[PDB]
Amino acid sequence: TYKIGVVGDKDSVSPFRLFGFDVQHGTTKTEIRKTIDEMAKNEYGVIYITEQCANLVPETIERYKGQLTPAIILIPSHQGTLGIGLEEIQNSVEKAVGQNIL
Amino acid sequence: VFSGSGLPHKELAAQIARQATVLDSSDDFAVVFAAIGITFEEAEFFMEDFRQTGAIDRSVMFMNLANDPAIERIATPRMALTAAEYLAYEKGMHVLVIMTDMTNYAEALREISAARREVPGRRGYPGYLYTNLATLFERAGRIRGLKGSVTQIPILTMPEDDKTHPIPDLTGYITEGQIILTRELYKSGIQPPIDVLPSLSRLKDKGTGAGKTREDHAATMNQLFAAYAQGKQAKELAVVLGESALSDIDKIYAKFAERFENEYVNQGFYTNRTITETLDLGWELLAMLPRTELKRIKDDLLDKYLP
Amino acid sequence: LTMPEDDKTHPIPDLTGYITEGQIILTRELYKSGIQPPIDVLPSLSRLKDKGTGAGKTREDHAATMNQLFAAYAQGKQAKELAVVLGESALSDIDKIYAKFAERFENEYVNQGFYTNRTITETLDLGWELLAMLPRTELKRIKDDLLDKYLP
Amino acid sequence: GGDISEPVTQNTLRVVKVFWGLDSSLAQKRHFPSINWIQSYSLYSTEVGRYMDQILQQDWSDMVTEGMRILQEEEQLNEIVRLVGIDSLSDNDRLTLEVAKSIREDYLQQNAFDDVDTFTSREKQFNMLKVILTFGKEARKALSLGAYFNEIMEGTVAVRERISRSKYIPEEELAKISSINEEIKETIQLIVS
Amino acid sequence: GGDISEPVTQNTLRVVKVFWGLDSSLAQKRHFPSINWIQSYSLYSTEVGRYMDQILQQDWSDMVTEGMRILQEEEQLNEIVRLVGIDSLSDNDRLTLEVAKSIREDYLQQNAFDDVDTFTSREKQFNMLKVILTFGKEARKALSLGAYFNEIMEGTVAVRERISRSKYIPEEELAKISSINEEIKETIQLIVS
Amino acid sequence: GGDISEPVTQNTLRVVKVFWGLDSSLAQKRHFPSINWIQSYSLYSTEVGRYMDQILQQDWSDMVTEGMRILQEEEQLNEIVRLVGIDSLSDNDRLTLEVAKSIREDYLQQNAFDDVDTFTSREKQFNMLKVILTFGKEARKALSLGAYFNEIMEGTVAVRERISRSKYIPEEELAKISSINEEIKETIQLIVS
Amino acid sequence: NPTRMELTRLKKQLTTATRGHKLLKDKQDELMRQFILLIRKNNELRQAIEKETQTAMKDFVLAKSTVEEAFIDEENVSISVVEKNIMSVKVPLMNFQNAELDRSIDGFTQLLPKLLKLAEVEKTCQLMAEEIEKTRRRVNALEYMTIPQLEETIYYIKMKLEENERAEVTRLIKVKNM
Repeated sequence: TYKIGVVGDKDSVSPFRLFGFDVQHGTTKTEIRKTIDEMAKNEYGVIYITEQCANLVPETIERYKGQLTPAIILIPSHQGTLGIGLEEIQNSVEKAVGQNIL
Repeated sequence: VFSGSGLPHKELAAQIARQATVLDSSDDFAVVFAAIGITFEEAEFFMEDFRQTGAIDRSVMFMNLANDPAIERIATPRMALTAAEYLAYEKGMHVLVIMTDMTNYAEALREISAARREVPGRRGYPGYLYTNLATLFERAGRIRGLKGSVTQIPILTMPEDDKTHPIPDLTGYITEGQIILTRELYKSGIQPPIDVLPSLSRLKDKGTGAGKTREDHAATMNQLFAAYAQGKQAKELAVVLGESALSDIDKIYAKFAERFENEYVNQGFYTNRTITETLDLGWELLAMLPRTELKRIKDDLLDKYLP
Repeated sequence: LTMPEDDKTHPIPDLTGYITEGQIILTRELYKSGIQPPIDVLPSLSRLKDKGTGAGKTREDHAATMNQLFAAYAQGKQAKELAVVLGESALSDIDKIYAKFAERFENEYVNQGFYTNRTITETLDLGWELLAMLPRTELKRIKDDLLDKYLP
Repeated sequence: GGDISEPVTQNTLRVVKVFWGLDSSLAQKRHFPSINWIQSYSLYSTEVGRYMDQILQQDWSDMVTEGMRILQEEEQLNEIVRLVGIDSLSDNDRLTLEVAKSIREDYLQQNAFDDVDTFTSREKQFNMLKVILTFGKEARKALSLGAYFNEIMEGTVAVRERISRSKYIPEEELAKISSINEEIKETIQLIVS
Repeated sequence: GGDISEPVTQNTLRVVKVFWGLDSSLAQKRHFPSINWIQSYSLYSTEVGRYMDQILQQDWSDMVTEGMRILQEEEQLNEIVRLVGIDSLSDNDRLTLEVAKSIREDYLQQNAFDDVDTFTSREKQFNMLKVILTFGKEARKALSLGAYFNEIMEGTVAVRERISRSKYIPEEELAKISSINEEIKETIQLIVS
Repeated sequence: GGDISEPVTQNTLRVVKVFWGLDSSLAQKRHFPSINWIQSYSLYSTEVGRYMDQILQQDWSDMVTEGMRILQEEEQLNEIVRLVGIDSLSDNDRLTLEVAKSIREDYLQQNAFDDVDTFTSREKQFNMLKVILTFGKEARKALSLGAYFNEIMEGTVAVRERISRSKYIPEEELAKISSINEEIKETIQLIVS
Repeated sequence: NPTRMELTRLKKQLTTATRGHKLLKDKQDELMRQFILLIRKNNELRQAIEKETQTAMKDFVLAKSTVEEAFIDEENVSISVVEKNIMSVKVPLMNFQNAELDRSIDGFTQLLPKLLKLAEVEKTCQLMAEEIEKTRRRVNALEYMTIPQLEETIYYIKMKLEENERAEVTRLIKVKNM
């Protein structure tokens, strides 16, 4: 039974620690760098990250995507998503089906 | 014409034989048709169609059947070209020589070669196959100071659809172009099933342009060919990585190439298109393309012909 | 005859097959696996077998079970190959049976030993024990006039 | 060009009873003797097998047949893996490949220039082959008891080395090979935990 | 070779116009005569077509061409079936599947040891091909008229079997076959309801 | 058949040091001269390389080597694109394809029937190649600065195109070709911001 | 290499590759159709939870607004991941084992069960996608590279073989003459 980590705004993702979610922060790509490696190498199961922070480092979601754990999941902020999470799903379709099934 | 077994090259032959003409000339054109080692029924097809359309009235036919002696087979195109050059250089005529099947000719030559204990060359054919073929195909051409000419369209079937086979390969080294028929187009009902991509005519420039054809012959050709290439390669992309891997500009080339085949190439074995009709249809297909991508054609031609 | 280079296209096995009514074929693949006699029934042929079979010569289920065993053995090899190309998971429960069938067909039916003499009764009843692996559903190349009588 | 289709080899194979087919691939892999164990044969195998069974009082013929069966099954597995890859092979077939790899590398390959490996006695051959097949059979049973292939390999690194360096064991200390059978069974069942 | 790339076969097909490809696969499915309708051809088809239309006063060439099209589509559709499943496909295509089935079983298949089936006259052939095709698109407009594919089938259990046994109807009582055509339309009409 | 294993080609390639392998697929793709840059070779390349470096007083042999390296790397990448698709390639490898494409389309291809393109002087050759290579170097160092392939590509339509017509630039007006080097560098810069 | 022995060998590899190409292509087909269903599930599962999570965070901001916030400066949650199979692929299974302030914190608990389901489904969709591409690669590697290699390596050998047969027979005719 391994841990869950969070990355996003402290105005956003702060009440997740009330559960016991390791909830850390960053702005540029280089702090989300390590937060994810910190959590991935510590054998975490799921990592929730706001698209505003995850946009910084698309580097990351794709390295860890083909792996069982952790599960890097794009969540939003107060004002919401950029749309990354839905087109990552959308792009998956157009290359595995060759047609949009939506 | 590089064809294959089961491919309608006999239909195309007859179609060329009766539709072929020189513009602005009256009764100075003739067709010499040579049939090599073909079956009885296949010979009757040609002979009847010739006299049915009246094409016999301007033609000379040398018919050699499959059950005829192999020496009579290898002699047939020589008989034809002799009558052809006679009409051309000594009577001043524009003669079009159509010969089929050249694969049957080569096999006959291979049979004689074996009968004379001769040393078998590549793939069993005579070492002198190239030279022997050259003594035939080089009989075509024009002479300085003489009215008339000998124009040859040899027709052959590529064994196993193999272009590297001695018969198409050596022919290709001798002749100037090649018209290729493919099973992909024939199974799609394209008549005639001509694939313009591997097909070529080396001298085409000497028979095109204003005064011969319209002034837009060269540009539209380059344009149609380049576009049909993209369309074909857009289609081969849609089958591999799906239809979502195609950009919007590649929507169009795909649809272009389809119309190009079903409307432009596919005309039917009994539709005689004049060159002015052909060129006109060419512009119509370019019309479905955005003008800003027609960079082979200059603005002067676009402003005059593009609808 | 011994086919040079184990090549069936060689003049000697090629011309002989033209004159003779079929052929029995021994493969190195079966030999190497301990199957003796290493007879590969799939390229093997007897062009006159339909004359020496049936009631009064053999039992009525001869020609019938022959066809079924031949079919199931081919489906067995296809199944075994499937479990390698795609894997364990792609196998149907009917596929795993066909695989197990061909394995038993080789090691129990074909592999009898060069000193084992089987009466055609013992052979036919053996071929039925092997078909018993398969659900009655699969044996569709036999009549069930015959099937209800001999199926284990 | 190693083309055995030629008359000399062909005429020779019609009268000889033993065919030791050498292969370029093995030779260029330093697999010596470079004997193609799929093309090679001996019409004496059955008779020698009876002799060996009597002399050793062991089921030797079974081991050779099983040894050759595994080597054949590897050949039938390789010809598929060559063009579809390693990915979909079930635990049973990878175990087969690992046993056949052991037969190849730990038993078939033999250095003529080595002092110990240049010659192997009849009783040393039996022990080496016994050990290799024993690992396969005991790891086969483990696989049947819910154990995973990679768990078995992970825990048999030590005992499989003894199998690899079994060929270099001196002729007077053959007990250092028979004991491997005990460790194999001992280590394998500990993996089922 | 058993395969027809052979020289004598190729040289034959050079000077002959007809090729009946006997299929050992079809005979294993009890499909007699086991002539493969995809690999077979006849360059006389068109000319014979004219002769037929002339002497029968019918559009026979059109029916044959359509009959072949159904068989052609069946090969492409069977491909889509084993890959996706029969439940997951269009009613139109599954109608084509049952018409192709009909052409195969009720028309193509033929016993040489049956008094009536061993010969089928030119007139009888027309009538038998008619009812099979007549069922086809009579059924199709039911579909296009808001009816469901399945329902048509239980409605036509009686008449489909009457089509299935057109082959067994004597030459004299030939009208018994053409009277199936009207039964089809009326049946479908009632099924549309 | 284009097969160069034949005696005359092989006997000629034994004594001559330059092999211009003409390709049919290039001919069909309207790629003239249809000289296969992968297969063709010149054993004078090293010596000419020194002659060039001395007469031009520039690192020409280094330029030719790099351009040729890009072309061979292109052929390796095209294999991968054929297998996994172009989308999977890193932005560095995607850049390589575009630089090579420019080498093929803007340099290797040459129309013998264009009054300007039919001949290209030694210094014009140099200026053209320097420009094309400069684009690659400026872009590749831009990627290390965190720039993406798509922005660099879409923000250089004007200047990459300018390279495409450089072949049609008159010999007198050479400056118009070498002036692109500064334009490329400054166009890249505004993309880096 | 143009021996008779390798021709017969390669000929069988062609059949093996042909069947292998088949099976891998039907597998790829069946993988995407299973992927079809799962990806549609993943899509509207995300679209839903994206609105719920965002709205939850916006209500918290209003609660956080009135606080300084020194007040929010101020359970051992964790998942158990057991490995399922969807066809060929390994797939994760995951389950969990002041007034308007806590209205927003009661406002972050609802998300957890649907957030974990999203993680489970989305990761599954990713793992299936990778298996498709791995399978696609091998289909392509076999169809474009391996089979055509075999196909006219064969063609080359058969014609080299017939080239030599015809060469040898021409030799023997001369030897008989001498």
